[PDB]
Order: sequence, then C-alpha cells, then structure tokens
Amino acid sequence: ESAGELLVATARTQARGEVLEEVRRRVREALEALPQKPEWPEVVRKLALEALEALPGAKALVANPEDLPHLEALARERGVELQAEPALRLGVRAVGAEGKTQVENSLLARLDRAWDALSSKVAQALW
Amino acid sequence: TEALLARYRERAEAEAKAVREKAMARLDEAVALVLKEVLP
Amino acid sequence: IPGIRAQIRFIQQVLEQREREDTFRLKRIKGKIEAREAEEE
Amino acid sequence: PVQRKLDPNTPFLTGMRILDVLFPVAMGGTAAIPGPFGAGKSVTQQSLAKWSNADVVVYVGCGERGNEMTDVLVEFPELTDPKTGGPLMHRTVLIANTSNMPVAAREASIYVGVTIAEYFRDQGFSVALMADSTSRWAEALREISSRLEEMPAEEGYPPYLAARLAAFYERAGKVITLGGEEGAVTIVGAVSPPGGDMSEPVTQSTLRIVGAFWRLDASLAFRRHFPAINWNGSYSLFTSALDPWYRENVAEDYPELRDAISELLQREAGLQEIVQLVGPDALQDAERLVIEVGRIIREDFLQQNAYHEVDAYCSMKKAYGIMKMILAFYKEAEAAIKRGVSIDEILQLPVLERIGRARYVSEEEFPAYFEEAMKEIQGAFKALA
Amino acid sequence: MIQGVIQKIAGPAVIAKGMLGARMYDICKVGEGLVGEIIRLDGDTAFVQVYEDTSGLKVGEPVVSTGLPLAVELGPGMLNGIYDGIQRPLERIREKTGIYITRGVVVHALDREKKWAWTPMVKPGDEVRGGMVLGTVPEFGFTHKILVPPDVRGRVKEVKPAGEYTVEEPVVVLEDGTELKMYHTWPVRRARPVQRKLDPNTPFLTGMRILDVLFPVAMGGTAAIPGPFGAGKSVTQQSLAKWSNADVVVYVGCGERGNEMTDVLVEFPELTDPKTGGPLMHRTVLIANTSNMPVAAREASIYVGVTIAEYFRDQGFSVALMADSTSRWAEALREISSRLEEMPAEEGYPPYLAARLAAFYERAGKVITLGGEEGAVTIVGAVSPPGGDMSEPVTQSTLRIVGAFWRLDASLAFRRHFPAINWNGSYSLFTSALDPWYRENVAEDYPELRDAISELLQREAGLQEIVQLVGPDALQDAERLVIEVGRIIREDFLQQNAYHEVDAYCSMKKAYGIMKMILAFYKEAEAAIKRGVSIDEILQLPVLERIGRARYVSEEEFPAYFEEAMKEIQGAFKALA
Amino acid sequence: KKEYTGITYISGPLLFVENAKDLAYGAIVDIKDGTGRVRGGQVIEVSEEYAVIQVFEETTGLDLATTSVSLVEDVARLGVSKEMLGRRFNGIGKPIDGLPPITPEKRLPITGLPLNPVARRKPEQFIQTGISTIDVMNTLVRGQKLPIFSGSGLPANEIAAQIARQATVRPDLSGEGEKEEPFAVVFAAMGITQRELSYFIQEFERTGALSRSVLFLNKADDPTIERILTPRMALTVAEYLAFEHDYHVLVILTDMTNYCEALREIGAAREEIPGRRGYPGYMYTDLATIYERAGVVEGKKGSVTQIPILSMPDDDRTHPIPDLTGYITEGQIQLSRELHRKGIYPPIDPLPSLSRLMNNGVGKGKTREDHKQVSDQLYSAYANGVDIRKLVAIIGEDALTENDRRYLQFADAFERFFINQGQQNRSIEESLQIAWALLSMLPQGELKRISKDHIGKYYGQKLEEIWGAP
Amino acid sequence: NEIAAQIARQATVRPDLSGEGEKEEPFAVVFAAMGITQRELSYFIQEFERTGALSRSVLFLNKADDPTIERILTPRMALTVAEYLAFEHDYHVLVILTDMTNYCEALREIGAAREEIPGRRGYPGYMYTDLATIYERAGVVEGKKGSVTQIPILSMPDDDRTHPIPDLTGYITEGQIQLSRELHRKGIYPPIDPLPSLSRLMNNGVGKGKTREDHKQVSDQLYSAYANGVDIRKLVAIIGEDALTENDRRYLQFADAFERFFINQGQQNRSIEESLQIAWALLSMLPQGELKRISKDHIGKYYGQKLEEIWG
Ligand SMILES: Nc1ncnc2c1ncn2[C@@H]1O[C@H](COP(=O)(O)OP(=O)(O)O)[C@@H](O)[C@H]1O
Ligand SMILES: [Mg+2]
Repeated sequence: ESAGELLVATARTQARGEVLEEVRRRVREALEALPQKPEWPEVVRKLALEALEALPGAKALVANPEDLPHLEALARERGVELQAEPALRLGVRAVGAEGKTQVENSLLARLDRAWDALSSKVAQALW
Repeated sequence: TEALLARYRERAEAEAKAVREKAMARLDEAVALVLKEVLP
Repeated sequence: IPGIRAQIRFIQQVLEQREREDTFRLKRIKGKIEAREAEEE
Repeated sequence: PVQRKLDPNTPFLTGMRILDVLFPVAMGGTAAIPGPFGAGKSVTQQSLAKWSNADVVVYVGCGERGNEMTDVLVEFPELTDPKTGGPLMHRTVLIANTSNMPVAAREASIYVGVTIAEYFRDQGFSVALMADSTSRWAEALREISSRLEEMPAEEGYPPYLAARLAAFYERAGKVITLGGEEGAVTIVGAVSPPGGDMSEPVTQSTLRIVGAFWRLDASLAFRRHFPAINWNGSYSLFTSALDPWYRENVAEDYPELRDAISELLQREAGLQEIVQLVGPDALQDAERLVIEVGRIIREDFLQQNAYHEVDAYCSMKKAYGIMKMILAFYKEAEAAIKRGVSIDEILQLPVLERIGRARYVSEEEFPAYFEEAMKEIQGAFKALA
Repeated sequence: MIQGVIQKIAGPAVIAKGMLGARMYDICKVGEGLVGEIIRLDGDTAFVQVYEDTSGLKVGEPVVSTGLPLAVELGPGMLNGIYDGIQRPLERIREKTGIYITRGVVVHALDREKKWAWTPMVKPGDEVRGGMVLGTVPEFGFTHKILVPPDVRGRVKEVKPAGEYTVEEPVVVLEDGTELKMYHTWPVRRARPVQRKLDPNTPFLTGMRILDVLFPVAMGGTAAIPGPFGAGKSVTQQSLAKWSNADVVVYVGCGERGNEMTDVLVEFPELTDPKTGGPLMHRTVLIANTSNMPVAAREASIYVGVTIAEYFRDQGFSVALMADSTSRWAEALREISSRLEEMPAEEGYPPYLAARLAAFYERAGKVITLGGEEGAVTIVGAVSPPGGDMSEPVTQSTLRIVGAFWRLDASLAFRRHFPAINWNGSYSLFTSALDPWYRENVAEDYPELRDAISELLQREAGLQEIVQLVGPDALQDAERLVIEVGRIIREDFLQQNAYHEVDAYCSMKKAYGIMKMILAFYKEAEAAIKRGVSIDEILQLPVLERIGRARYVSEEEFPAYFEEAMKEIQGAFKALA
Repeated sequence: KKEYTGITYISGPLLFVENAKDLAYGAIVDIKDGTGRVRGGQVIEVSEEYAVIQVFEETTGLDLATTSVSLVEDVARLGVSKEMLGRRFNGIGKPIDGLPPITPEKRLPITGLPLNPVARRKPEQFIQTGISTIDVMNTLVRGQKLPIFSGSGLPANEIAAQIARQATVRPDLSGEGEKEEPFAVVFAAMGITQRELSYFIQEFERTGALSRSVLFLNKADDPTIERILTPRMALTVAEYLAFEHDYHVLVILTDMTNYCEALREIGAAREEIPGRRGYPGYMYTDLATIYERAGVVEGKKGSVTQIPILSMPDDDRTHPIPDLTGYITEGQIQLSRELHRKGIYPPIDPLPSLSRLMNNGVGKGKTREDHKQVSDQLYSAYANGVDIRKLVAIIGEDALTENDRRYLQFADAFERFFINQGQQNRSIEESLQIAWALLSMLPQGELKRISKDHIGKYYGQKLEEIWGAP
Repeated sequence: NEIAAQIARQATVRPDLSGEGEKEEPFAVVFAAMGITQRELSYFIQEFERTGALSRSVLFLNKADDPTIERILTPRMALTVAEYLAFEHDYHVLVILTDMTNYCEALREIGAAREEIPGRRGYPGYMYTDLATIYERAGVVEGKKGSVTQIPILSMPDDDRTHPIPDLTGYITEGQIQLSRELHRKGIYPPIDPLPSLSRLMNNGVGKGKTREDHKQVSDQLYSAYANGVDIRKLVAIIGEDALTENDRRYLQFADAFERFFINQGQQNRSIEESLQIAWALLSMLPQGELKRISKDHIGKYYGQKLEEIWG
C-alpha cells in the first residue's frame, strides 16, 4: 500500500539523474567546442606551463599537432624537447626526466576528476 | 483492489515531468558555473 | 572421565607442538630468503 | 557472460533415495562430497553420471586413478541414456588427467571442463559437471607455490586457494542465455581431506560456498553399509525452494512425510545417547519402538545397492511409497503399544519383511505392490485387534 | 636534537634514515606528529613503531626524537582526573576535539593554567637529597608534598615565598643551576627507589568480614580475583574502594570492553566517600582504555598506574591499586610480541609473560620512603580468562606470585548470597605473619576462633553428599546440629549487604564478637544435645534472632548488644534445663 | 593525472612500481593495461626505492612494458548522504541498483576514529525485534553488540532478514508516545553467494523494508579487499546517520567468518607470520575496531546497535573467531540444530543464549514491570522440563510425580508455541501474554521466582494466543 | 613378510572356473628391497630357495647399510624391468616392494636438503605425485597378454592410519590389506583385519562365470555379521554380560568362531570352494531370517551345513 511512495521516489531519482546527465553532456559539448574559441591558445598555454611545472624536470613535452603552433614559443623558452603525437587532444603530456613518469593534463581528464566533486555544488545550485 | 498502482504510477509520472520542466529552465547557469570552475 | 581428559590434553599438546614446528619452519624460510636476497647484492 | 541469473525451482534427480529426499539439490546448485579414502565418493559420482536427469554430463578426472577412466570408457557405451534411449557415452564429455600425468595440468583440466559445461549451457541444455577431486587441484597449487617460493597460508596452501575455489564454484547456476533461451549448470565436487580430517582448509573453504553438503562416514563404509552418508553431518539449503515442485509433481503431502522422517531420525539420534549409556533394554516401549523404526529406516530406505539391476535407480514415487509405508507402520505400531501389546510381538510381524523387500521391486510392479503392502499393514493391526 | 626523515613505510612500522645517535627506547614524533617508539637501531637507520594509524604518511616526512623514553608527569592535579593508557586527560581531549579522539592531538597530563597555594618547608643553604620534601600544596583535602626527584642532589640557593603558582614555576633553585618545579617526570618501566622494604606484619582491612577474617591480605600484599559474569564483582570493588585503609585509590581499566568501562566511568562519580560528605573521586585516579584504543596504550596503562601508585605512596600514604583485567593486558602483550615475530611459548603467549607479570606485581609492598616516612602499595588485580578455565597460562603465572586468591563464584550469587566469595576455593598466605598483630590488636584468642570457624565450615562442607542424597531430616542430632550451625554461620557472618547503611563496613571487633557468639551457641547446643534435648527445640530458641540481627548493629552500640546476647546465650540453655 | 610506468615485478597479487615515492601509504590506485582495462589496487608498502601495490582483481594480461599505475585517492573515503536510504551498493560504494549515483554531502574516511570513553552513556532502552525468544529472554538494548552464533545449515539468513524487516522502536512504552526519532537499518553482506543475494533482494523488496534500509552486498567471487572494506563503510554510514541526524540505526553483519578468512588471506599475501591457529595476531584488535563503533553518546539522541552473525566452523565455541567475538561483545544468541531438525523456526535455544545488558533495558517505565521475573521463571521452568524429559525416557511416565508431568507438558508446549512462531511479528505485549499463558499451566505455588502481585494480576489465562495467528 | 611370501608362493589363477583354458602360466616375481635388514633378507632368500622360485625371479636388494639415496632409484628400476617383461614378452609379473617407509624417509631427506615446503610432519609437498609415479605403473594393456601386479608393503608409524605415508598410499592404490595387532596378540595368523581392509576391484572378478555366484552376497553378510558382533563386544564391555539377549549371544559367538576359524588358517592353502564352505558353515550359526543380504535361492541351496562336519 506504501509502494507508490517508493515508485515516486525512484521516479524523482531518475529525473535528477537525467538532469545531471544533461548538464554533463552540455559541459562536454562546451569543452569539446573550446578549440574554436579565441581563449583556446591561452588555455593550452596554461595547460603546457602547468604540466611542465608539475614535473620538476621534463625530458620532453608532447603536444597535439594543432596545439604546437600556440605553444612552440614557450617550448623553446623552457628548454624542453618538443615531440608531436596525433592521438593527444585538448591537452599536453609531459614526460619525466628519467622516462618512467608522465603527466597528462587533458581537459577530459580534468572534467572526469572534478565532476565527482562539483556534483554536490551543481545539485545544490540547480534545485 | 488490484488497480491501486495506476494512480501512483501517474502521480510519479507527473512528479517526474514537473521536476524535469523545473530543471530545464536553469541548465545554462549550471553549465556556466561548471565551465567557470573547471577552466583555470 | 579422567581417561578422556588425559587423551584430550595429549592431543592438544601434539597439535600445539606441530603448530610450533610449522611456525619455526616459516621463520626459517623467511630468514633464508632474506639471506639470499641480501647476499645476491 | 549471461543475460540474467534465475532462482532454482526444479530439482536435480540423482536417482539416489537419500540424496533425492533428505538432502535435495536444485538444478543449478552446487554440492560437495567429502570423505576419507574408501568411503564411496567415486562410485557415487559414477552413479550420478549414469542415472541423473541432466541433458549433458561432463566428468573431470582431476588427479585420480586411471582405472576409473578405463572403467567409464569400457562400460558407458553399453549403457542406454535414460532420456533418449541411445548409448550413454553419446551424452558424456570426459576429461581425464590421471595421477602420474603432469601436475600442472590439473587446474587446466578443471577449467576446461567447467568452460565446456558453460558452453553447453549456452547452447540451451542442462549440464551437470562433476569434478573427481579438488584436493588434487589444491595440492597442484601448493606444488606450484613451492616452486615459486611463496609464503604459505595454512598447511602449505597458497593464500588464493579460497578465492580460486569460490571463482570455480560461482560459475554454476540457472541462467537466461544471451540468445534468449534458458539453461543451467550443476556442479558436484568431491573433496578428499588428508586423513579424513574435516577441518582441513579445503573442506572448510568448500563448506562456506556450496548449497548442499553430503558428508561421508568411515564407520558406515566399514560395515559395508552404502552409500554411507553421515545423516548427522549433512544438510541442504534447497529444501524450502523445491517444495512447490514436490507438491505439483510427486504428491501433495510429500514435504510432510519428509519432515516426519527427519523428525523420527532426529529423535532416534537423541535416544542413541541414552542407548549407548544404559543399553537398549533399559528403555521403555515407546523408546524401543523409535529405535526399531530408526533401524528400519536406515536399513530399508536410506540404504541402496549401486550394483543391483533394480535397486540402482529409484524414482521419487517409489521412495514416497516406501516412506508412506514406514510412517503408516510406525503409527499402527505406536497405537498398538498404547493398547498394551508387547514390543517383541510387533518386531516379528511378517509385514516387516515385505517393507524390507519393497526396495527391490521393479518400477513397473511397485504401483500394485504398494497397495497390497498398505492393505497388509492395515490388516495386520486393525483386523487383528 | 636528533632529526631524520622517513625512508620506508610498511604498516605500523616506519624506518627513518639520518637518525644516528638516537637512543634505544626514545619516543619519536613521526609525520607532520604521531607518537612512536624506537625498537631497533642499525647504522643511520632507526625502526619506529607508530602507536596510531599511519595511513596518509609519505616518504620524506620529518621524524623527530624527543630523546626520552615513555614517562609520566608526577605532581599536583592528578586526583579527580581520568586518563588513557599513556596519561592523556580525556576531559580536555573531549573539549578540544568533541566526541571522537582525533589522531595527533597533544595535551598535557597536568593542567598548566591552575594555580596552587605554595607553602615552602626548606630554607636557603639547606642540603637536599632525593625524596626529601620541599613544600606543601592543598589538593581536595590532601596535603600534597612537592618531592625532590630521586636522582637529584644539591643545596638550596633560593626559595620562592608562599603564594599562587603554576606547576611550571621553578619554586626552588639549587646552587648548581638546577631548577626544581612542582612536578617531575619518571620512566614507567623503572621502579622508584626505596630505602628499605618492610615485612608484611600489618593487615589491609577490606571492610568485608569474609576477606578480613578467612582470607586476609597484609598491608602491601598482592591479591587476585576471578571476574565471572553475574558474580557482582563491580559492587565488591566499589565497596573495597569505599571502605579500605588506603588514602588514595588508583583504578586501571587496561583494555576492557566499552560498555563496562562506561558503567565504571558513570558509577564512581556518584559514589560518596565514607569519611566525609564529598564524592570518592577526590582521592581516586582513573585510567580507562577501551578495546579499540591503540595497543601500546593498553600495554602501558598497567605500568602508568603502578608508577602513579608508587609516587603517591612515596608521598607517605597508603595506596590500593586495582587492575581490572590482566587478561586483556596479556592479550595486548601477545599482540605486540606477535608484531615483532617472536617465537610463541605456550598457547601463543610470549616466553617473558611470567617475567612481566612478576615485574608488575613485585612493585607492591610496604617500604620506608626516601623521606623516612612509611608507605605501601596494595595490588588487587583481577583475572578473567575466556571460559573460566584455571589452566590458562596467565592464571597459572599469576597464582605463583600472589599472596591471596578470592574466588568469586556465580553459583553463590545465583542463590542470592553476597559478596559471593567461594570459601572452598579461596586461600591466603598472610595468616602466619599476621597472627601476632591479631593477638595484639584484636584478642589473644582470635586465631583460635578463626580456626574453629574454618573447621566448622569444613565439616559442614564435608557432609554435603548425605544431605543431598537422603535429605537433612534423615540425619542424627549431631549432623543436623552441624548443618544448622553452618547455615547460621553462612547467613550471619559471611553474608554482608554492601548497600546497607551500617552493615556495609565491619570492624575486627564486631567480627570477633560474632564469631565468639556463634561458637558459644554451638557449644551450648552440643551440651544440650548431650543432655537429651531435641534438635527441634534448639532450632526454635529466641536468642537466634539476637544472633541474626548482630551484623545490623551500629559499631559504637555493638559492645552492649554483644554483652546482652552473650548473657542470653548462657541463660537460655541453663535456665530451661 | 599522474602516471607511473616503472613496473619491474609482478607475482600473485603484488606488483612493484619504481620512482613512485609520491604515493601515500594506504592510498587507492588503478592499474591500466595495454587493452585499456582499468583495475584497482591498494598501496601496501612505499619506500625510496619502489612502492608495493596489492591488486584487487587477478593480474591476467599485465605486462612490464605497457601497463601504468595512477593515483585515485590519498586515503580511502566514502561519500555519504541522507538520501542513501533505499539504495544498494557493492561494498566499495558503487551502486548496483541501476539508479543514478548519489550526490555526496560530505566525504568521510571509512577508518573511523574511536569514541571517547568519557563521551559515552549507559544504554537504557530496548528494541522490539518481533521475536518472542529474543524480546523476552534475551532482550536487545539500544547500543548493545549482541551477536548470533549460527551453524552450517542453520537458517541464519532468514532470521537476519526477518529481524531487519520486523525491528522497530516503541516510544509509547517509555511515555514519549511520539515517533519523533527516525529508525534506519544498515545491512552488510560479506562473501555471500548468488542465491543468498537474490533471497535478500527479494525479501527487502517484497515487504517495503527497502525504503528505510541501506544494503552493502559483497559476493563470494568479489575481491577480498572489498570484503575487508564492506563493514567499515557500513559502520561509517551508520555512525554518520546516527550522530548527525538523530537516527536509530540497527547494523547487521551477515558473516564475520568470511571476514576473518579474508583477513587471514590478506595477511598471508603480505608475508606476515600468523598467530594462533594460523590466524593473524592482530585479529582481536581488528574485530574490536569493527565492534566498538556501536554505542550511545551523551548529548546525542541517536544510537547504533550491532547484530553480528557468524557460523562456528565445527560447532566449536573454543574456535578463535567465536571466542574473540564473545570476548568483545556483550552476549550471544545460540541457534540449535536439534530445534531446526525438529521443524522449529526460528531455532533459537534459550538455555545457552545470554544478554548481558538486559537488566538495563527492562523495568517499569519501559516494557512492563514483570519482564525480568517472567523471563527468569521461564528459563528455570524450561530447564527443569528439558532435564525431566531425559529421565522420563528410562524411568517411564508413571514413575513421575504430578509436578514432573506438568513440567514435561509445559516444556513441550513451550517448544511448540513460544519458540516456533514461524514468520509472525509478535509485539512485546503478545509475547508476554503467551509467556503468561504458558506459565498458567504450572501450579500457582510453583512460580517461586515471581512476586505475588504479578501472579495475581496476570495468572489464569488459557492458551488461545498462537491460534489467533496461524 | 610371512604373508607376502605365502601370497607369492600360493598365488594362482583358476582358469577352469572362468573357462579360459588350462594355460597354467607360472608367476614371475620381481622383488625390490629398500633398507631391508639381514634377518628379513635371509628369510626371503631361504623361502625363495625352498619354493624354487629363484629360477624365475629378479631381485633388487638395497640393504639397510647401503646408502640412503640409492632408495630413490630402486623401485623405478624394478618397475621398468617388470613393465619390459610383461609388455614385451607376455609374462605375468608379481611385484613386491619391501618397505615404502624407507623410500619416503629418503624422499623427505632429499626434500629437507633442498628446503622444500613440507606437507604434514615435514614430508615434501610433491610426495603424492612421487608415489603416484611409482604405484600407477601397474595394470593390463589392451591387445597384450601380459600383466603387472603390485604388492607394496609399508609399516604405519605407531599404527596410525592417518600418517601421510599410508594415507597417500590409500589415496593412490586400489585398496589395502590391514593387519591388526590385537589379532596377532591372540595367536591368530594371518592377523588380517577385515573391517579396515578393502579391495576396489573385487567385483570385477567375481560373479556368475567367474568363481561362484554366491560370492558377493556371502561377503556382504559376513561383513555385516562381524560388525554386529564387534558392536556387541563393546556392549558387553560396557554392561553386564548376563543382560544380553539371545540374539546378542548368537552374534558374539559367531564373531568368536569367525576369528578362530575363518581368519586363523595357519600356513595351509585353501581353495575358494573350501573358504566359501567355511563361510557358509559360520553363517549357519544365525537364523535364516537374519540373512537379509543373501537371496533366498542361495540360502536354500547352501544354508544348514555344520561347522564341525568340515573337519573331524
Ligand atoms: N553405493 C555403493 N554400493 C556398493 N558398493 C559401493 C558403493 N559405494 C562404494 N562402494 C564400494 O566401496 C568402494 C569405495 O571405493 P571408491 O568409491 O572408489 O572410493 P573413493 O571415491 O573415496 O576413492 C568401491 O570401490 C566399491 O567397492
Ligand atoms: Mg574415488
């Protein structure tokens, strides 16, 4: 006789999950549409410098072929090797000096790492 | 006495529709907040 | 009753002795593997 | 992979009275048969392979004698499949790895057998998988770990033995296949603890996973009383879920008869404690009657001759009739005891011979034999009084 | 100050490099700083056993060695307080952190903010030795004496005038530059020195007739009791704490379960000191550890408690120390030993369990303090083996060094007999040494009365087979008389109500009077039986009511009641004839 | 996203990675292989040379040239919320009910901090479990740790589910008369099979008890570290609810024997010397840390109650697991194989069962004033009847007195009606009424353990109670 | 050793019962000794000289004063010779191993010298496989007339059936013949204890066309009656003997007569017919109603014969 309340709760939970999924999809679209914006070179500059400073010393720096024109200047400034790799997208990868350690700063990884934390904030703000 | 669940089913459907229509009106603000927070 | 008690204590002593021997063998193998991995340099 | 796991509702008919009645195992469940050497594990597994109602039977000879494999190979082709009537070997897949074969191949044999069973389940059949001994698998793992120079957990076994056993046993179950059909795998594995010690870690690890447990007894084997299953040390967790099937397909009051038999056995076991203390003659008439009924149940119902042309297979209805006869005789005997009749007079009543010989009656003559025996039982007490 | 960095983390064991010169058993701060203990030295490497959880630590974090072993702070402010296994006040921890004990918290055992009324007793230019008295501080009605540390010698250069000061104030400065405060530190694993240890020739009055008479314990002796459930051990311990000779009571929990410790913590503050109107907690120190607290605290709580007791008796008082469950401490010791991969001796216990138990129990005794005054420590440690088996190694090791054993029994409590000490299993070894004191201070015939009572109880216990087979009414006159005398003894002398206003405490004189009355009545009854009087007539005499109400008579009004009852005992038999 | 690729050694559950000193001890990491599959692990040992990681799953397909290890979290933590009620989890916080993942209000370390002894208070009130044998003779008190000692084939799961879906609080009996305090149930399952999982899911769904329950379910084929982590996560959720939202929480642990076996396997995998009977030497401390998280706190209206369940290996009470469990907890409930074989459910044996906190949970302001006397009289009478039933076998019925026959009939009726309640949900008043009806079979003067007032007020009722609920 | 020598001396097939033709092929004995003493070796040599079996016997002798490591290779060489003979020249081989305990001792010594992880009581973990590689070399091969029969001998330490050596041997072999010390102390020879003994391949050579048709039922009835007598012995040891029912007295007397006549046979050779006749005479001590494991036809054909009529 009280199962209708449970079904209502499940429906509300499914609606909340659908709303969160829609927000995720919109944020994903906004992130993947970034390389068409004038702020994109500055974002990749920030990613490159953050990756290079996270490792105390980087033997080489890996960048996307479309990203290297906007980061070659500080690639030469920092004195690290530049190497091209088609597979990388929306970020740069820095390889440690010893070659055993590598750091990745793609925007997809950042979104994956931060969405689980900002889910509570966006749920509080939206409703 | 076997048709009690239909009214609860339709009430749950109405609640879900109300929740989604309420949430649709504020998606852009949340998306902007997420973009502001993620981007350094 | 006393015979059963004596049998019980005898069995307990035997089991405890076997457990102690197994523990000593485990410590021996740990010590010898440590010695090998240390002297291999 | 499978679509979904289903709840077990149909029983796995092994053809043995004690296993089919007292400790049933459902289609898609698991069972274990531990015991010392010479207790009758291999003969029991061969009996299940010959007489079970599974579509396909997969037999894994993990680290046991080769003569068993030779016996199976020689004898199975001359037998007939109970379902289709063709040769029995046409439904059997045999994986053999004898004692003198390489040690590392036992794990491979177990995995190959269970994978073949899973594939035949995926085809939509009902597969029964029987492993000859997982103790040899544990010993092979111990030998491999010793060669690896690992740290043993207990009695030399590697730490992951319990995890491997659980992974092997969790493959069984009744499923909805990826093609939309329905199939099931039933796994029955024998355990051979060293020295018959049931506290050995393999037996304890198995005991916490299987849904049915069939413990063997050395004393019963010494008396040549087979199948020599320790009633006190066994159990089954599928009894409650299989009750509707028993009601629908066997008889309406089958669970009540099974419960009555179990209660009588429990009372006899309880009275045995006083019997071994003060002797059988120190009891009253009712206690002596209970002891005699327990003896009759043990010798005429639980017992089964695996080498007999008729007693080897016993359907559910035959066992139901036998237990109904035993219960009716017990009721009449206790009623007569309330009337002052001496216990010694009851024990010489000729219907006991009929009850004892009812086990050897063929599956065709049983329907009339049961009626005649019930009428004789009623006459021996009601008409006499 | 030796400093190093973390080299290697594996469970609770931390390896630190660059720690050359670190002493063997110093306490270390590991991490940002968790408390640890050095257990091994190897080159520049030291092995540290961290007390608390090490999750979250990283290689390269600082390691600082304090340079001192585990020690307690001895000084004013310990009474009326509750401490954990390593002397951390729980009240201030709760105030700082809330309901949980967050790791890495640091507090001081003695409050540094409270002000005490200093009162010097020394003058400039006076030579001072270890253990001498420097001053006086009032504390809840006690005269707390500031003592020189045992290993300090010199002469006084200056002394501060009387006033208000904190424990950190250097009240006395020696001519060598040494500054003496109101407190000092002492390692918990070293016994405090004494001038001389005296012989056990004085009794420890418990206030319970059975323990004070049948199984006495000497002042400074050791006793052990079982802890079976339902036997009323807690009320017995509370009565002992309330009515003992000790001026100061020290209670150690050492790893008991949570709810029992909660009951102990909520029961003592509601107890009242019999000698005044205030609560008993003003002369009690509580050490509490639950079974989920760090194992090192549970292992060191016993030593902390015994060291505090040693300090308090060094001040010149009598101290009663109660270890709640030495079995839990033995379990903690076994766990610590297993952490070191030591070879177990018997049933998993380390081979040095007996040595540790002896080292703990031998700190008890009555000694002449370094100040020349008398003090003592009495230890009553309870053992509660799992299953109640007395063959368990901890019980065997304990019974070989204790001087008394008071076997609590659940069967006696089941039939509503209290304080439920089984007289068949209990025994004591202090009777011979205490006999002269009994003759001097109680009566010249006290040992004879005690032996007569014990013999009567033994004879009553010897007949239990026949009275159980055929019943009491089938016996002869002498057997029935013995049974009834034993029943009267059990119901009027051994039994005692702890909650009763006047029956809670019994002096030696009242017990002696009751024993003499019982023996006289037994003699008169046997004489009447010899004169042909029926047993039923004897069992209906009115003086039995006077005997039964004896234990409920006030202490000061007892002698008149005793004289009247003694006169009535001889009157009732001779006059009736 | 930090990535370490200096792996130099793989064997069994352990793998070594080089130049990874940034990994904190006890952290959670995930291993990614060439095929892209991601499997998790925990850091066991870290030093300047290399770090040691124990893999959750099997290490098939790993290689030293293509795999990589990345950090997930410094310390194992769980995200809790007040909306976790009605959800199912796999034991590491992953939902398995198909609903969207919860939004965590806050994240808490699963290895919770010990309670301050001076902050606890004395347990005072009881829990109505709906079972007469537990409610009357072995009363459960809010804040007690009362384990259930089961066997091999005994129906422990059925009793656990029945208690979970029947337990409730009784504020009216204490005088409050309002359901102000919410009630919640936390269910933890360790090393269960598929059949047990399906049974638990069906039982919780079919009666509506899921709306107030949180389930942490760990299968038998799941990684053992998940089995280790399940009780800690369950207790973290329970403590959060009780001490931050004034909930009354009942925690049920399905099988502590599986937990002990998993702990032994984990200890052996890290090359540690076992203690007694091959079990780890720190088993007592681990079990104490699990059990001691329950209790009641001064200044808080919430409470936590635990009912651990364990199967004795060989029906031995001297085995280390039940021995330590009884050495830590405050009693036990003993299941009897004889009663189960005689068709009695639930097969709880009153004679060896015990509750050490019952005297606090009963009285005049709670339950009823005659609770304790009725309980002890029932215990004594049942013991006497059971003892007489053994002698009647040899000496016959006619050689007994009238009192012996009355005791025998009382014991038989007690076993038939009191213990064998089936699936009924008996309140405390109904159980007391049944007990008084059973006691009315004995003579008036035979009730030596009860005061005359209660006897005069309640004696004389006939047996017409169990027939009111077939 | 006496039982082994008697078996080697008296062993023979019965082709007439099986109708296989009177081939009458003598057995070839391959004898392998491991750490045997001088007394036992001299006894075996004297017995083989007396029976004239040395003309068709291969001996591999490893005396107790020989090095302990040589015991590793002796059984393998003996079984290699036996296999070669049987499967290349159609011989019938009876292999006797003097003592497997010495072989296990040598194996444990080698394992401890190499620091293997032990099993129970220090024995190496691969002892099961090592013993299987020796025991499982016997049998009959399809398409060949040869045969290899193995009769290992081992002494249980302290008469412990749970010791690793006898336990693994039972787990590998096809049964065992267990001797009882109590029977030996009562003067019964051979002291073969029937209850713990077992023959796994017993039913493959008994039936209608093989030996006699009543073999299996008589064996089962004998086992049941002996077990009943053994239980009644404990009952008599517990309570007074005068309280026994007549059935209990009958079972007790049957057990005593069984021990004194069927088991204790001395150094004489019994044909299968004589053994069956003695078994039926012993079973005749019980009423016909108690023979529940024997069909009525065999009872009618054989029951009733007197024990004293066999010899007098
Ligand atoms: N059900 C049975 N009916 C008749 N004889 C049996 C039965 N079970 C076992 N036996 C006998 O007991 C022997 C036991 O050997 P086996 O079954 O191979 O034991 P295990 O599997 O323990 O090695 C069988 O060879 C057979 O002679
Ligand atoms: Mg077999």
